[PDB]
Amino acid sequence: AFWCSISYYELNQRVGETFHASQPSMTVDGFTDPSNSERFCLGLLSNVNRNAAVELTRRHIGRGVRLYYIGGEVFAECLSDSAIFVQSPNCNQRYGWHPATVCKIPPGCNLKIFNNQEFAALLAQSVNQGFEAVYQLTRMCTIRMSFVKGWGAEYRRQTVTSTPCWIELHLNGPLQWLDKVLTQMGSPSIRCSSVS
Amino acid sequence: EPAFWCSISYYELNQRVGETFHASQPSMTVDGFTDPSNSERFCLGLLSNVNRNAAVELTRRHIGRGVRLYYIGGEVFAECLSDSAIFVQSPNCNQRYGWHPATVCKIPPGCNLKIFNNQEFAALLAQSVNQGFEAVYQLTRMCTIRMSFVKGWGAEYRRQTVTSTPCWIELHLNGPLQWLDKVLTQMGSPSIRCSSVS
Amino acid sequence: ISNHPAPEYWCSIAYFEMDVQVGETFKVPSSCPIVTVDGYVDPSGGDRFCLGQLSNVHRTEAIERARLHIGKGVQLECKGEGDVWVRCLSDHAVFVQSYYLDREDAVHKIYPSAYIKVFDLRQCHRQMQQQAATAQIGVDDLRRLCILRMSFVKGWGPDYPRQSIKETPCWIEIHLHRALQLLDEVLHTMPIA
Repeated sequence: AFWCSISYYELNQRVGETFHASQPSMTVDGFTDPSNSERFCLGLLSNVNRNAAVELTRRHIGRGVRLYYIGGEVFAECLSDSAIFVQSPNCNQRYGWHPATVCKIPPGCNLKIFNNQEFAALLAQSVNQGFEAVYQLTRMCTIRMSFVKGWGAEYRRQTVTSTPCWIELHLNGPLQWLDKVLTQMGSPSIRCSSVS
Repeated sequence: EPAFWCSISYYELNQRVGETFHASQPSMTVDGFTDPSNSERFCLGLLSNVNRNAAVELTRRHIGRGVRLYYIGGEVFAECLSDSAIFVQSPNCNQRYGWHPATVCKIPPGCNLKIFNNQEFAALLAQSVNQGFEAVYQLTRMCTIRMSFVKGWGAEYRRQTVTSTPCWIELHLNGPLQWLDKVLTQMGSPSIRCSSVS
Repeated sequence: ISNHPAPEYWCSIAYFEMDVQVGETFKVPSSCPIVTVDGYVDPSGGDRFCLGQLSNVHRTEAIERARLHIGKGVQLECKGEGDVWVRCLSDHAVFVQSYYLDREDAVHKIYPSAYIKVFDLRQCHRQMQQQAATAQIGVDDLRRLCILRMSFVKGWGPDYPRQSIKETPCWIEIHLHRALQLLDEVLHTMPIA
């Protein structure tokens, strides 16, 4: 199976094809190996409308980040020689800060970016809130990471779309459980017209 | 006969969102839910769009069970599982009832419609050989069908282009395209040449 | 033991129409030494990459036009571990951008029926270490050496109305996998930046 797919972005532009992770432990780096099920190499992804900044930052992605699925938990280890910022709603809500919290991971460090049981339990209590409350859990199945530059509060790059090189992760397991609950939540109350 | 009888591409206004889906199963659904690994379900609910506005986000909540696409025999049907209508623009379908090829048919909830017919297309492909390369090349538009979720477009609505709707997809019928190819690779080339500077 | 060399694909083709990639990237298996990129419409992949069946909302009247002439298009064949040859099966010309063709600044217009060599792996490989040495110049500069660009019908360069390939109504960018594999190796040897 794939446990997660990864989409790379340069600013607010989507660059390259979506990588599908088949291996429990892989890497997203700035190198160019095209046929490695354990290496999403960003170096080999072109972008005809790529600016100097972007080009400059790509050079510092180096060995990048190592993502890895131990049991029901995901970890991100910064191999690059530059930091990597992580925005994990599942990670943030564990230490409390306003879901949008970006957490810096200095070179040689590593953080637990997602926990299954936690999620599963957040999915359980959401059924009581109604459709809308469950529909929004898809954000909990996503994790965003910037390479070299940071964003949010503390840096004047307030949004991910501002950073030069970032990547979004979709957790398939969490998304599949979410889907099973969602197909049973009924429908919205608030209606929606065909002309407006 | 193709592995995938069609491929489906999702769009949010004039922007391609998510990867192209290739249908292997005779019957499947394009819905707004979140299962990422089901060959019978193209789930739009998990697709993300950094540039997504409120209108799109509002309409994606109404896709629901979506549309069910069927390939029965040599025909294709579209059923509306969503609690909101769906609008389709199928030239193959439209010509059969004689509506300006750019007619958008509304399929209310619970309803369905024969959106494509193979033999019909095949016949149109036959009597086109007689009109030249041009005529045939344009039979690719017959091989594509566009559907919009929740909001209609074209005549009858203010939105006149499918690119104006918040959530829409585009189908490509591989069988039809393949049969077309065979006849194209033989239609010679266009007479009215093309510079290298114009 | 656990991998390399030998790429699964020997190249990747990304179609474009001005500054926008249209359709999804075409990956050619190493088992398919020759690939054809024509303006026809057979969706099935394999050995044929039909640009005539790719949709685009932004597409104009000027491009529908040009696309009409891609015709039998060209062919890309892999000869030696990573050497690529081009053969213009189109009634119209083709404009190729190749460094190997520079050693021999481009818009090397290829003439109908022509069968030319456009890339030499070794020459590429050499040239990489060439850049890695002087550094001891980033990954985006050097990955270019593993890339080929090719416009169908219209041309650009310092002698046409169109200044860059991002202006042609329809073109493609080809990434040579082996050349990139050697480049992944070279990259590990350009000590920190």
